[PDB]
Amino acid sequence: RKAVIKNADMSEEMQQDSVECATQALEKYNIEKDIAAHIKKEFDKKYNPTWHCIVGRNFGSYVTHETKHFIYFYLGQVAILLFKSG
Amino acid sequence: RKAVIKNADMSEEMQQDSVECATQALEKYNIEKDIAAHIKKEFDKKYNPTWHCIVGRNFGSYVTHETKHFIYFYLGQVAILLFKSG
Amino acid sequence: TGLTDDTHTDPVSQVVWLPEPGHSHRFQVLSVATDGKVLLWQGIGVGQLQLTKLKKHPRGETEVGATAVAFSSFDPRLFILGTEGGFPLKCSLAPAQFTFSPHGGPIYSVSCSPFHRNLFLSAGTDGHVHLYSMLQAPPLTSLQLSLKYLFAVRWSPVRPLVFAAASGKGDVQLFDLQKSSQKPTVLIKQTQDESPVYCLEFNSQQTQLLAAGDAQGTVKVWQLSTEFTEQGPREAEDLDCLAAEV
Amino acid sequence: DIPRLAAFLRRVEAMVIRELNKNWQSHAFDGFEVNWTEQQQMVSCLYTLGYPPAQAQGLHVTSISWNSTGSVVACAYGRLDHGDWSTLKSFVCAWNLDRRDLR
Amino acid sequence: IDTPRLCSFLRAACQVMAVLLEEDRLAASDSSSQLNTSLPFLQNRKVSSLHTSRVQRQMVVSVHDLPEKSFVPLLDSKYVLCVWDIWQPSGPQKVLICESQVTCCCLSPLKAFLLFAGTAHGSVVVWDLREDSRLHYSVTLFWTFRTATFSTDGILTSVNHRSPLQAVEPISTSVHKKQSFVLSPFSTQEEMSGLSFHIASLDESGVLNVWVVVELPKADIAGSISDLGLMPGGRVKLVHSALIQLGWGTTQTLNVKFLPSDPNHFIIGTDMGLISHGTRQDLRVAPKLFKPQQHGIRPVKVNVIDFSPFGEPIFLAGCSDGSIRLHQLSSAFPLLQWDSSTDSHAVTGLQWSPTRPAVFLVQDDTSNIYIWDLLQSDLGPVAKQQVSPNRLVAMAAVGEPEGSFLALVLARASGSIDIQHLKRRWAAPEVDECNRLRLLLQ
Amino acid sequence: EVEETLKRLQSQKGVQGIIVVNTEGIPIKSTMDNPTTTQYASLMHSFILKARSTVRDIDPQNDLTFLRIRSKKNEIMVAPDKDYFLIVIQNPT
Amino acid sequence: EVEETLKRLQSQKGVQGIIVVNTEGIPIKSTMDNPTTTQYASLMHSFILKARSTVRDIDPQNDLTFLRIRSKKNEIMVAPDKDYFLIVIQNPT
Amino acid sequence: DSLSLLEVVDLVETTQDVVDDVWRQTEHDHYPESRMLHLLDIIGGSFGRFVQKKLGTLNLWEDPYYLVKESLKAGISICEQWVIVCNHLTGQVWQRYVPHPWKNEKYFPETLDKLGKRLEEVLAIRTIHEKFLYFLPASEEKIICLTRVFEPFTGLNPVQYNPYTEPLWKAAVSQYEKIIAPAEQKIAGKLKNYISEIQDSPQQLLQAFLKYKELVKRPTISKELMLERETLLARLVDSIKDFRLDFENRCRGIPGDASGPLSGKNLSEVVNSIVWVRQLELKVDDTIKIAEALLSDLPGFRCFHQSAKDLLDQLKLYEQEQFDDWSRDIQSGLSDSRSGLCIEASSRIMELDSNDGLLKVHYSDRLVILLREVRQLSALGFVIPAKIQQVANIAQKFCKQAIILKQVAHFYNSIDQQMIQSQRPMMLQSALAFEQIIKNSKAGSGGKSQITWDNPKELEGYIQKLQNAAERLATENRKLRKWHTTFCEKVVVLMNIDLLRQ
Amino acid sequence: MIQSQRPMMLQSALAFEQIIKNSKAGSGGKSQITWDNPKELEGYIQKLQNAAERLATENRKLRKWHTTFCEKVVVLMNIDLLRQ
Repeated sequence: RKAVIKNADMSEEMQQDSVECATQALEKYNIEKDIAAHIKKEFDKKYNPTWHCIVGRNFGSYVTHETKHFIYFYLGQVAILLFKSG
Repeated sequence: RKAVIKNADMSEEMQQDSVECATQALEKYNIEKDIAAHIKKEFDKKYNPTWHCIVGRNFGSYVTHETKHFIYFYLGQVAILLFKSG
Repeated sequence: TGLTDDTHTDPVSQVVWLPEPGHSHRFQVLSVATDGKVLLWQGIGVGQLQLTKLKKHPRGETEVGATAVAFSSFDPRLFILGTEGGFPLKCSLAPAQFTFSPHGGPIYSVSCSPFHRNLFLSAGTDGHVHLYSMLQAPPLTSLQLSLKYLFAVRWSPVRPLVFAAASGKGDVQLFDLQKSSQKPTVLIKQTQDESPVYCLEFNSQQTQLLAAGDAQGTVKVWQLSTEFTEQGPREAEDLDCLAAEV
Repeated sequence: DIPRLAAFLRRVEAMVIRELNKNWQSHAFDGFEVNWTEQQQMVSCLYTLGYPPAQAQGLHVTSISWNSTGSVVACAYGRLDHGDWSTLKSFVCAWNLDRRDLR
Repeated sequence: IDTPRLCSFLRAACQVMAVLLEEDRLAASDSSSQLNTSLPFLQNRKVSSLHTSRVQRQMVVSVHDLPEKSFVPLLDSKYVLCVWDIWQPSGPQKVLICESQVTCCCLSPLKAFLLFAGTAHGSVVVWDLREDSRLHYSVTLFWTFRTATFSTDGILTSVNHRSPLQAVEPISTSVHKKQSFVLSPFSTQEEMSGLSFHIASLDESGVLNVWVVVELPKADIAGSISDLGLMPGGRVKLVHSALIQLGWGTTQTLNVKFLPSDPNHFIIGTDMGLISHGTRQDLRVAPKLFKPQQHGIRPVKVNVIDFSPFGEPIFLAGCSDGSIRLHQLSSAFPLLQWDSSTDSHAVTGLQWSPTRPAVFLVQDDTSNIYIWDLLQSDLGPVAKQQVSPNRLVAMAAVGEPEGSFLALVLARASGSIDIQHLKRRWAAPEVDECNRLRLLLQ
Repeated sequence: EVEETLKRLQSQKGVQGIIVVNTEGIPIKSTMDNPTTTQYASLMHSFILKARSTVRDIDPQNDLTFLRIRSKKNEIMVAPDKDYFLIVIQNPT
Repeated sequence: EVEETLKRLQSQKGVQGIIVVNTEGIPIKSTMDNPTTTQYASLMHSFILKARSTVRDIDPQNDLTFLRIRSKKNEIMVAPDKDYFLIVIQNPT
Repeated sequence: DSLSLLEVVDLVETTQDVVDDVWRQTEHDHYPESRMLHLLDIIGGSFGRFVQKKLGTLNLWEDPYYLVKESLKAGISICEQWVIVCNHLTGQVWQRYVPHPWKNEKYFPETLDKLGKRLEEVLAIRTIHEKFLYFLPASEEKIICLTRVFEPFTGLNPVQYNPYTEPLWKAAVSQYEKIIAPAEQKIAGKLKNYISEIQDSPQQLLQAFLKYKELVKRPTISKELMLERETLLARLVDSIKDFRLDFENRCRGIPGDASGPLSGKNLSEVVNSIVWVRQLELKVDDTIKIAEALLSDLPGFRCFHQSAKDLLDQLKLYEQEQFDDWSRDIQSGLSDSRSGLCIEASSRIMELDSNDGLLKVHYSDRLVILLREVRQLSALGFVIPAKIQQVANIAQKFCKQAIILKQVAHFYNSIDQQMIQSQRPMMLQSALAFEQIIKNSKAGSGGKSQITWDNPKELEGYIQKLQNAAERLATENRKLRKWHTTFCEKVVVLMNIDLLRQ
Repeated sequence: MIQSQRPMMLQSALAFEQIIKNSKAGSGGKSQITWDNPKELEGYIQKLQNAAERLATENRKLRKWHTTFCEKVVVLMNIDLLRQ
């Protein structure tokens, strides 16, 4: 679950929360949808809604985010896309 | 390939267009990122922004959508998630 | 666009793709020279081609032209040339090893062997589909269709060892090796007065899509169910290998 | 750790060498007949008839192919038998067997 | 779920489970007896014979013949074959039924696919063993019977020869199907599909017959003549002659025994006191006869023939005078002309112990079994034991060379069944191999 | 017919329960308690699907023919299906 | 010692190959070709994880004891262990 | 001895030729008879000893008969071929090249002839056995037993055989024929069932006999299959009857069906007739040989052969007649009106008052015709008279320029009548600039007419200049056509749009 | 046959029995065929057997029909009265 951030439009403190939240989610949950849900909910609480989270090993995306609210990173071999829109 | 709709919160006309648009995108592109980009851009133009599209073979997601603007379906072994939010 | 100079003036009979030894995305394009050149190039390389030369007893009555070439999936450097002379020629390009004497009529169609690399097809004016194994070039078997010509053959390495072909009468024959040799199992017909089919091809993405072309500008698709898979058909390979060795 | 790996191999060996042979020739129930698909009927015909309308009136098909990627994409090319050395003779007609390709 | 079209799956799932449960059931130097004598359908029948197996080394078959007294008022065929196992609990596992007297019974050596028997009136029958229980009359208290065969009683032919049979044996010589010839009208493989062994049947006339047919793709009813089941027929036939040297002038046979090593060789014994040798493929290899160091005739009326289940190909036979000979295949004369104890009576049954030492068993008319162990003693019986419940009908020695076991199953004229295990003699094994070689060398 | 065979099977001392799961985890027939019936149907539905994928991944022209999973407590067998399969649990001991 | 027993197993008429999977789906020993070596090791690693979880889910006090997968093409058997399992493939024909 | 059997099969031909040549009247009328015969006798006998040794090393009793059959057949070919060429060529060599006293007489004892027959008997025996082996389930007992019965029989004719006790072998063969017969009888029964099962399909019938012909020709089986062989004969008669009628009704080659369309039709109808008749000849010839091998010359065959052979001969004549006409017309055409300084004359524009410059060049069509003509004759194994080879080599030189000359000529003539379809100066004005480039070269048209004949490189330069202009104009044409379609499509839609609704 | 008691096969069986019964009456002269020349008896039993064989064939054909009718009924009990 080593974290490597590939791209971000996010403050350093929010980047840390992204990794820490995903790290806990991956420790606690085995199922991809449940990992994603954990991460999303933690951001809605602290940074207000509406956040969206994608967690997986094989996907591409094209999305729109609110400025300064985007991160894309890996934990090991699993990619996490976390952003606000709406 | 064969289109199979699993969930939808979307009108019948938009559902068919989502599949048709993804089908054409899948015919034209091999890269999931580029397939997603085609699908997103077409929806912003025809049905107003802001749409988001994720295309892939392995992922879980937890997202929030505007009512009547979400579909999740397969084309063969590739899943496409498309919705509006923001 | 290609060139118009001596590089490739001949009215080439066929174009085929091959994987390039480099990144798998790259596919070299070849043509079958009617004059005795083995021509390969890359995409931008269509101008100023990169490879060129099979001639047995050069500078004389030696004009090695062919009508089709097939390549074995086994190895990029194994293929057969459908020479106009009629005797299939094995070439690895120029080197050559076997002349396959069982088929003597000018060749109009060839096909590489499906898996197991032993059922190599040649067919021409003879009207007879001679299979052979490049390992020794024996006459394996000859389909004895009493028909004017043959114009296409259908193989699918994906499926068990089965055979079909389009003949210059309008019929398309199917053969289940484990049932019959000379007697078509399933046969596809034309309408009462349609002139013969002149081409046959099957979708590489199997999806049971076969296509043939009539004497009109119309291509017809059939959905075929006969060729189901099964455990046991391999026996056909052993039967052919034993026939060859005796 | 070679002797640790060997120890594991011994334990499983004891299980497999016995279990496998007993099962292999168990000659158990052999009536399994599952298809996972409805039985297809006799081979069908005229599934689709693709062609350029006007041009197909005089031309005949000489070269066809399928796109390995877009399995829906069927290609055809007709031409005239004679005069193929001088003029433009024909076109390449493709049609998809894809969504909404009702014509 | 409402449709039978899906209930077929439920049936198949049950069939798998039933077989797996049946497989799961196949679990495990003086008198130590066991009994398996449940009488669910044997209440009045009398034992007539025993036969062991080779695929399941813990299986035994027992023939029973019903008297005129009907324990059940149902139409009850008088001839049944009781199939049960040594290690299973009390209660037969299966039963087969026929119309006329059954004898000359044997099993399939590769797997339990077929069961064979020769009829008293010369016909041949075979039951389908590998068949689920359905379309057979069942009874409460459940127990279900099984009857399914197409006998040679149907389509008339010559293979019957209208002569009572004497013995049958599975002939494991199928080595054909080298290839289906490229030109199908001349492919011989097709007709051999599913054929893994033949069955031989010798009659009193001295005419040997061999054939077998196997076929699975079938339906409830067929256009051709058959039973209303899914079973093969008897279209194949081969016939071999015998008694050329032996033959009023008309002679007959009594017993036949084939060679386990090369089943193409066999010997045949006659009432005139001689045993001939022959084979199937090359009929001039060694057309000699076996004879002891005697003169004249001595029509001892040989009645039991067996084979030593070990490397050296030695046949054994016994006669009504209580004598036994070891007719080594490579010799016209026997190795050891032993006259058994109590020679005043006849040989009633012979067998070789399914054990590492070459222990040999004989049963006589007085129900006194004598045992030899030639690896450790001379020609004198190494052991013997008679029984108070005398009038033995049959025995069979059953064991397996590793888990291992050794047993002996018997039956009495009273209709009872017995079995015990004295596996201490299963093998040394080291001493047995030492003496085995010694006996062969000397 | 099938009901009688199932009863006969259940009577066997080895068998610990039988479940007939029809519509992708929705049973109709069971010889077990409700919590176990529902859980077992779900688990074996997911489990058999994984095995079928594994076989196709090994070779793209072969499917599952049978699947057995064993444990200390009990042993479970399932068979491939078009519409639905059947679940049997037995004690191997 | 163990090398001889593995060869002994390989010599059995049923056995078509043996793979010793050690490092979480990455084998260290094989008697098979390279594509198959990695193919079976990887796929069966994923599967056994599912099978072991399945047992824990159906009953929270039991682990896997054994698994068998059958197919038209071939049959594969695996047993669980403390550190790693072993794959054996047979031809049922 | 250093050469294998598969190679000496060809040496026999080379050696006979070279030895007979050197004996010719070179330095002396004739070399003394001593060596004249002695050397050939050594060479012939040496082949004998050679084959005798090499066949022994095949182990003509062991299991790998596949390779034995190949090498054995070579041994026979060596033996027979040498004898045949000796007996034939000697008759003429001693009359034409060396005035040797012997004329129209042979010399060679023909000991190879007996050796060749010896191997033929072995091959026939082994072949028959292999045929029985295919039917091993039918005659298992006979095949296995007889193998070892016949082994001591074969031992009467060992490897390296010399027929000095030949009667012993004759006895062995007599017993062979009398003892193998049970095998033939059982197989004869099987063959009757297997062939008669064929529902009178001439195709299956022929293959049935063809595949087991070695057995059918056996006296036992031949008689058993007498009815089947006569049935086939009648059908074979029907076959050539149909071929005869099909030939007669098509030989004129008038309708397309009678000729048979081919991709080589672009040369002439000659290619169609050749292929058409080729098929007829092979089919009729094959039927004749099959009937001969199977029927054993019964009245059935007598009638069949008469008709079928006459047809075959007519077919052969048909082909040769068509060829002779082809060859004559090509030689005449070259000698008449093509050898007369054919040149690459410039476009004759003024003759055709339509700008359709007529590039009148004899080579216009002839280049590709000649190339196809020589390809046809070469592939088919015909001699190409020098006259054609000479003009063909000349044609190659012209081809190097005609390929590009036609392009620039066509573009000029085409653009002139395609740009006018749109009337956009974009294309009409620049096309004139292209025409000017053409005219600039045309200023030397009188001399251009003679370049290719002597040195085509100068013309290549002129053409490349015009082609560069053609490429620029072709690009503009493509853009023009693209736009023309684009505007057309949108206008035809707009007129169908109701302003009140859409 | 006796498991369905079809009057057709029952009547054919009666005709078969008539062969036996009429043949028995002939025993006045035929009861010594075997003694003198069994060949007549070989024809006798083959002809009688042939009649039985034909009976067996007809029975299976009627069973085929029987199944056909059964196949229909199981379909019929799956018809929706309110729609079909």
